[PDB]
Amino acid sequence: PVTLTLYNGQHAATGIAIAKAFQDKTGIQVKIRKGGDGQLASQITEEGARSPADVLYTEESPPLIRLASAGLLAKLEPETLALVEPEHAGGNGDWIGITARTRVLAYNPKKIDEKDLPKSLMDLSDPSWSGRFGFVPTSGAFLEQVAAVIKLKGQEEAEDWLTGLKAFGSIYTNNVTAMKAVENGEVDMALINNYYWYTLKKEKGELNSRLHYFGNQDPGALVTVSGAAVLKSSKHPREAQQFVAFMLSEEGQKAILSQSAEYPMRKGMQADPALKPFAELDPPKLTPADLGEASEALSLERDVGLN
Ligand SMILES: [Ga+3]
Repeated sequence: PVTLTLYNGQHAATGIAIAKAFQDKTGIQVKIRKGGDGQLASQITEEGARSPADVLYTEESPPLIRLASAGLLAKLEPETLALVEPEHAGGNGDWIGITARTRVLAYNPKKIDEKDLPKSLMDLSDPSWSGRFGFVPTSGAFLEQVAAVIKLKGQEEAEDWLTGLKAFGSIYTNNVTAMKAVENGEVDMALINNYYWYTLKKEKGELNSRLHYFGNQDPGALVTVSGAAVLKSSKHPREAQQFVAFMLSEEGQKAILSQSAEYPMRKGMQADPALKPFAELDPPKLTPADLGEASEALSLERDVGLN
């Protein structure tokens, strides 16, 4: 008669797949509340001591850093923490990375040749790209992207960059509609996460659009980490710890990968063969702890009037 409540900030099918796999292994039923990362973190905070959430699962790490800093997350069992590299878990061991995703530049080669793509994320503030690219200012990974630019280039250059994006980029409500606009030639390129293209490639088969990886430790080659945590207020602490530990088992990782083209955080495990290998992403040397709560980036987005 035990039901775990999962607050799922990850994409809906991914949360459903891991809940199904967990129930199959253990017989424990999982009830899912799906929302946005920050929305669920805010809801947990306001629900206080009587929150029903047992586990929180997010697409990005700033919400988990926020909640860990606020004192709401339970410490994870040391055997769970040993399943990932230390940079992929919270500094106090109260949240853990589950998969990693990466920033990409999706483009339509009928509208722009690969040879003519911007060399760097930083080039998109230049007037020559006016009208030619989309971005998603309300996206959690875009927040992290702004945080990365601040860390790598400084606040002054990051503000000049984001001003250029406001002047010259086209705003999309989410990564899915931005990807669709590229696929349909409504915009030449867009800044999104990598897994959206693989979802399209499965639904549709033969795509117009292609992915460009900035590589070269460019700010635009940022890798971000989707993570999980047990809530201190959980009435099922053993089962909640079992759930997070199961997410990082080979079976849980495969369950999550069956719905999202992301990189496993379980050490020693490879991704789907269709993915560009993690070793070749050449991402900037930024961890979740470096981006933190992304407070400077939210302050900048608010300053510029984008989110
Ligand atoms: Ga997403």
